[PDB]
Amino acid sequence: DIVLTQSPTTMAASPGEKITITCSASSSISSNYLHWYQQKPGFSPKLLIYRTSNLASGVPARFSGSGSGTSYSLTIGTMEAEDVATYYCQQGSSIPLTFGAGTKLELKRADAAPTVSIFPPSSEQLTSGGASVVCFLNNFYPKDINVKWKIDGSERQNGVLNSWTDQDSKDSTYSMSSTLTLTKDEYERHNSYTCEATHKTSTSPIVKSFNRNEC
Amino acid sequence: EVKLVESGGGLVKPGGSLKLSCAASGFTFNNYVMVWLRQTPEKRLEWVASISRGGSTYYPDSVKGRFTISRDNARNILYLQMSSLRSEDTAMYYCVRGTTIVAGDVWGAGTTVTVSSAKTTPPSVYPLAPGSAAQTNSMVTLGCLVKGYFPEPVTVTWNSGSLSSGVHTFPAVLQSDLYTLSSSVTVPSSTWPSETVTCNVAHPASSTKVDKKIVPRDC
Ligand SMILES: CCCCCc1cc(O)c2c(c1)OC(C)(C)[C@@H]1CCC(C)=C[C@@H]21
Repeated sequence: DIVLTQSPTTMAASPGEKITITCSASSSISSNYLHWYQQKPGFSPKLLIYRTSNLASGVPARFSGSGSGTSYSLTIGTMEAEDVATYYCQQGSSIPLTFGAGTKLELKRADAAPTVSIFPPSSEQLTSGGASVVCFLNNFYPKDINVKWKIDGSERQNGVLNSWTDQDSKDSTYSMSSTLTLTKDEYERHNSYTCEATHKTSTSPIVKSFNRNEC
Repeated sequence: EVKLVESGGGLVKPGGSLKLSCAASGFTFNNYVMVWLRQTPEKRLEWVASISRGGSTYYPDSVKGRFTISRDNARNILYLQMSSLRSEDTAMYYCVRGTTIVAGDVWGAGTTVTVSSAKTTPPSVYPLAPGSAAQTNSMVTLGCLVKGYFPEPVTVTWNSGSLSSGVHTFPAVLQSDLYTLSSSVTVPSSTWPSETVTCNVAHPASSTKVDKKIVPRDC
């Protein structure tokens, strides 16, 4: 069965920059049956390139493709913001049909620090018997970021769950959500709750806190 | 406007059965190989089944014996009959039109299948307001934490759709057979609490819709 190995896994490109991504097959495959799809976040994949090098309908001329044998590539002549997407290669000369795992293209832009906000458990939730503490880390670049929770000034790792947005279409930044969940009883055995974000845009962490007995 | 519209996807138990439909329009359906693909939660694409113009079917070993693709060249409809389902069959299913060189040139919007023993559960919707002691300046950020629902999806709007800029609604995370997501909105500091902020959370599968106004935290 053909394995298609795409690289790189993820790639960041400056506007105007020439971009080349590669698809490598486990055995020689026929080039008339090698195609590329583009998938924008929240949309279906769409045929982008067929038969190694033929641009599909609607596809701007800055795209192209080439290769033969075990080795194929897709090139974008000048990166545009509208090109932010995951690209998949696919072979159809052997059953079972198979796909590469995709290369995600992202746009470079100026560094931007996260705006950070912490939120205590609502009374509604405590009544139910639980306590979630939420920290938002919004609109930062680049995407690498680290969040540390502390309770009463000690690091806390269990009960934390993180979620990340896709790169934002309007400003090219990323955003993150971090939720620390406790039982009401445990939440009521401590006073101070803190989230700290470490990001390259500052030499000390951003720290946001609250106290269970505040006014 | 060639178009493919998938329907029938939803929640089913492991071992269950489910039939997906794909309604084709704007081209001559009887002249094309038609195909089901699926995209896993990990965003991996997988071939599920093909069917020739003449009804010859093909499958990878993963679903062979379990899924049956069929077609009705007269109503212009493609089917996928699923049975013996597993959690790993959980995915978004795409109806795709095949070409003679084994590319897919037309794709539907997709229909979502969740194979799980978890029960349908409405979300609890909690407000996220800044602590009573929080300090000011310029922009405020508020939120809704939408917790303990099943299955996907929910949809959140702010102010029945009025507020849309400055929103980040985060992908859901699953733990012990339940989903949680949060959504944040950022609005001008003077604009709140003056300008009412409410999140609206709809949960189709539960016939649930709720609204939560974000009230300032107070002594
Ligand atoms: C996204 C990829 C879509 C591929 C669509 C596609 C096109 C296509 O021509 C075929 C497909 C799949 O499946 C196999 C199983 C190779 C069928 C063998 C029988 C005939 C007549 C055609 C083959």
